[PDB]
Amino acid sequence: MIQRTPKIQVYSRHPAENGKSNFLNCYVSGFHPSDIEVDLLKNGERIEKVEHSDLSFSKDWSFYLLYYTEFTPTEKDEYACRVNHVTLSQPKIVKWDRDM
Amino acid sequence: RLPAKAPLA
Amino acid sequence: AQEVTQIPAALSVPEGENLVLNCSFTDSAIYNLQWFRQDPGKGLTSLLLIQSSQREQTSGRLNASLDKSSGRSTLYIAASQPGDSATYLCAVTNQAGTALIFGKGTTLSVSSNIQNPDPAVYQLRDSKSSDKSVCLFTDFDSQTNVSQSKDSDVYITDKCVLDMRSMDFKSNSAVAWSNKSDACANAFN
Amino acid sequence: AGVTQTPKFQVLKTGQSMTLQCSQDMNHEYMSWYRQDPGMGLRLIHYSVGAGITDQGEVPNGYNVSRSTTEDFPLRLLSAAPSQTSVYFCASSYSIRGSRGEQFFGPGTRLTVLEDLKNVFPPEVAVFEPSEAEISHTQKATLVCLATGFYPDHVELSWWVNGKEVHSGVCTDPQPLKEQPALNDSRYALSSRLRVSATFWQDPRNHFRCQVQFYGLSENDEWTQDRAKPVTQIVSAEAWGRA
Amino acid sequence: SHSLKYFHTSVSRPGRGEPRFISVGYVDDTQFVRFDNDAASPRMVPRAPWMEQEGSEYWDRETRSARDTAQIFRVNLRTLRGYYNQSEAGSHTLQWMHGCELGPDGRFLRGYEQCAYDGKDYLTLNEDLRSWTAVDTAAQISEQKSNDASEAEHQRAYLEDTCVEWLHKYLEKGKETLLHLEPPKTHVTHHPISDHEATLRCWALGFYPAEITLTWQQDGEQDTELVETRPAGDGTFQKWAAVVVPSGEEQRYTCHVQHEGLPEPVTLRWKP
Repeated sequence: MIQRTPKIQVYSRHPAENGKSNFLNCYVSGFHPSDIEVDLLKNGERIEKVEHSDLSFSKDWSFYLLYYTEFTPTEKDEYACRVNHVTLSQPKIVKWDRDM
Repeated sequence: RLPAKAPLA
Repeated sequence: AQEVTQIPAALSVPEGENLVLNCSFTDSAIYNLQWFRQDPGKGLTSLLLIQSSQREQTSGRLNASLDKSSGRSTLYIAASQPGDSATYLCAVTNQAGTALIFGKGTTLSVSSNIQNPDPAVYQLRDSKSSDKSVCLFTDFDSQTNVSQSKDSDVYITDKCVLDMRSMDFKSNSAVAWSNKSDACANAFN
Repeated sequence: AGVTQTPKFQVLKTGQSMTLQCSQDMNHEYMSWYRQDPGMGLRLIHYSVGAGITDQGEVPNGYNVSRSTTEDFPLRLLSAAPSQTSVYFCASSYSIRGSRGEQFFGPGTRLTVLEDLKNVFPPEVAVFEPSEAEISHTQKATLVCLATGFYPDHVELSWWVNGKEVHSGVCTDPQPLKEQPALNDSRYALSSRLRVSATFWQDPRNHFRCQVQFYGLSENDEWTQDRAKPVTQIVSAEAWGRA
Repeated sequence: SHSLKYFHTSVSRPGRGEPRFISVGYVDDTQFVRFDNDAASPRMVPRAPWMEQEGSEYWDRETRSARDTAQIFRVNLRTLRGYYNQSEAGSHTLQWMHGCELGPDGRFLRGYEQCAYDGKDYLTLNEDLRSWTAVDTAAQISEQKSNDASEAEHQRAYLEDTCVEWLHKYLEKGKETLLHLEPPKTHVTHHPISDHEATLRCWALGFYPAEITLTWQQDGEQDTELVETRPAGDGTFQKWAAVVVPSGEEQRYTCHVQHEGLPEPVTLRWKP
């Protein structure tokens, strides 16, 4: 059976400006099978108002999902994406870097 | 528009 | 959904004649078309199955053709026999290809040839006395239509043909009766 | 065995629940339920593409099915209604899409739903002996049977010569007549002919019986009318031959 | 060069009832519909603003087609567990991708269908759309069954006619979004990773469609980290290409961006 680990990108819709409203995106791609836990975190705390795209897949059959929430980035606040998948021994947490 | 028919494997 | 039309709804033909039962379907994306025979009070039995890939199937005096483009099947019945008399039902696969959709059926009556018609009305007494009687119209031509009474008090049946195998004899008959005391002579027409 | 269906005939009071049984032992993945009505052909109620998988047909309302096994496809009438008076056919096939597309049908279930079972009556049966005018003119003897006052239209007529069912020299009316064509719950009449040689009818060793099997109320159906319960039963009339 | 594509996923969950089934429709790189059997009454619903105009006729039909696919794919999952001699306890994935493309002329260019079992090519509709083809030997019985049923014919008629017909209809509805080329807003950022090396990251932001080529070159004469193209979440896409260069030598490197919405390729160089 094919088991592919998710590639996790955490990024803003628009260039990040502290205090200006934005969208925090977590894009999980290149994963198989489809079963995947994805949570957006503010300061280690799971965000509730979190929407996710409809499960689709690429030419190589690997799945992709966008998890997004409305957010106002600040100097002090830390945003991350927590992803659990069969291929991962433990939940994988990716911090939001403004420069990636 | 979806196809009416899905292939039976 | 898939919709099946059978033309005509009823057919009455003299035995020995060729005849066509027709089946048209609105959605031509079908896997199979199937023709069924259904005798009174019986289930359906499959006569012919035509795959979308095939153009015709033959079974004795039955030939069924399939034209996907025009979206229809013709069931050709050669040299029709009274034994062909039945309800003929056409089915094609639904759009999903998961079950069969049926038309309303064509009821075929292949009328028996009455060699020497001898039309006569007779009166029959109830075996268990009572002075109850019925009127029998018999030995008339297969092309003779039986008139409905239209009276509430007088009853008249449709014709049926019976086969006396032993005497190689066939004969039509219709029955008439009433619960009055006021005649067979002029009962049928 | 092909496709099995029970029961052959059933009367229901409006609001009663009922399971129409269907089995096949051909291991078919594809099973379906149709209702046949005069001039309406077969209309798909529910279909199954495998065990535990069922879906709605053209006319699914009023009915439930279950496909627990490959063998069984029970049809459930949750609350019987007069409009569900029909003949219900169960069907199976190895394949819907492939070359193995032959569809096998069960013998069918005649269902009648009535407001009152009050209108339910068994047939009265009379045999009418041949005309002497017929015997002399044709040298043949037509026996007429007449079943009268039965409701609903739940009868099988058969002729029995010397205790053996005849299948030739016979024809029954294709449709029963309504005794009161005006009345919507009108009781029915049915006639049948047995034609033999004058010789055969003139033999007093020959015994002629018209048999009408009526399918009415079962043991379970409640009945408190000042009248014998109109159960499923045979009613017959007899006649011996003579000069 | 437009396309109408659907991506179907069926996932068995033994003990927990019916398999999970999801369909998603795309016109080019824009999702416009979806179906998810995870709901009380699961239906096809609009997933693009320009798709809300459609009537109950469309949604009832698409719901019916989606439910029929889910039912068939539930059967297919049983059949495939059987073929591979797998336990009834395990979860297994069936994927079905189908799409029709238009040429420059706006006529049918080509159609394609594949299904995959557990992420692997299983059965492919040939180029001619006349027959299905087993990829590995395990799909051979599916090829025999599909050809016996002439499955290819029904899929061909779909891809050549109704797929092309409705692509033209979708392209019309919300031509505002679908036919508009959004060029990439491009810049280069500099990220010292060590004393001796820095990352040059070439950005393409807020572009449509998704197709884009980011390449790094060196003056006189390169190895590139190419991140998966990602949605911005507004229908536009983001991508970056990164190259590790010796610290102080960043200005020797050029990024080259090719996009439909650019009249000619764009060249960027990092400026301190």
